[PDB]
Amino acid sequence: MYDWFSEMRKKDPVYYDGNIWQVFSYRYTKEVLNNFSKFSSDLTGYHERLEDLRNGKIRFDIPTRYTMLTSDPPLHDELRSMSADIFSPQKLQTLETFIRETTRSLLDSIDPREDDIVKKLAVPLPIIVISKILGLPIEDKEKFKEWSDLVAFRLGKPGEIFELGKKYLELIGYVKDHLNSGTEVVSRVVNSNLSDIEKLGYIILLLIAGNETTTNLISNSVIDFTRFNLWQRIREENLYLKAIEEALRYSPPVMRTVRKTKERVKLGDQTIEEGEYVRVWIASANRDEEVFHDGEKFIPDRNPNPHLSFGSGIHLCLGAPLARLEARIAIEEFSKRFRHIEILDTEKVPNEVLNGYKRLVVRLKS
Ligand code: HEM
Repeated sequence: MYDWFSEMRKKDPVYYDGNIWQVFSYRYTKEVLNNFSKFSSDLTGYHERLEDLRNGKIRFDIPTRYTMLTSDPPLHDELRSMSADIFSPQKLQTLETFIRETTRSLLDSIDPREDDIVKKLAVPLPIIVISKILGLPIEDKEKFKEWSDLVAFRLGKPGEIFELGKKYLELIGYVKDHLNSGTEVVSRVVNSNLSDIEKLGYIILLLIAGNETTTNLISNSVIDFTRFNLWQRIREENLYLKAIEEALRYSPPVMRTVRKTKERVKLGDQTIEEGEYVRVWIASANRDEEVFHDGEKFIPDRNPNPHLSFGSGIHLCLGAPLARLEARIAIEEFSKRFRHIEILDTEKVPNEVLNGYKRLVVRLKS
């Protein structure tokens, strides 16, 4: 739908279609994403229940409604600072050796004759790495796989309530059982003024926030380098870092994100009222020609590359450096093992927000 995007960016960068507002240009989406005083992330009524939550008035509730993701400062900033260092420079750099062997190990499990990279590499890598970060038994890998579907970017769909209940029951249970059998991060959360529901939420967020998204990054990366025949150039010129940033821009794992108007506001020429939902098209902004020259083309050594795939502002993705660090090592290690890659079959994930693949069958030449 990138062609429509380009038409909207030129005619109605800030457009209203009846029920919701939609922003298509880099300029305005960055604005919406950065300006929290006017465009809020309090979509689950977290701020309205913070007292009854920290007072005990509220006993049970879906924990995912109360995380740094659905909050505005100061609350947002209080929550984020508890773990804002676990995904740091020196910090993650120490997970490097672990990430390499892990992918190296996963690579060993592939059958070049024919195989699915999504299932054998793209799916497991992030899960195994986050389990290690959180201190959870890598043996419950499969469980984490199914709960990953609960990620916040995914909207509803008919007759799915029973399955979700089953997932939530087990998810919440699993997390309760391991609250004191965790790392420094979980410890910090467990020993905060936060409520029980909030602590559960926190852990679940850190747990499933980057599984499906990072998996999509790796898959999209393989598809793009392959279809544009960039593998040799990338190994030869060593463009992994930049090439991954271009993949993030061209094939964004999260196509859009939402905000709610905290009050009346004027975005560009439009005056969005108070309480209206504003859809921010990340995929569109990323092809903005004013900002990105030759944006429709995949330029592997683009630089700089100020894309908005990890968002912008105070909510800029907490695990971005991890995500980057993970994709880069997988791609490096992948490009070293197989000599040529043949794309045999593909099944795209059927979601409007999450952009990625369900299956990716390839024949590799060692
Ligand atoms: C390529 C992979 C990923 C992409 C494209 C992605 C994208 C995003 C985007 C678009 C946001 C901003 C949401 C908004 O502003 O409304 C976000 C938030 C967040 N992401 Fe990621 N993400 C990825 C991987 C990860 C990883 C590996 C983790 C690690 C646990 C993670 C943890 C989070 C958290 C905790 C937030 C909330 C930050 C806050 O509200 O302060 N993400 N992500």
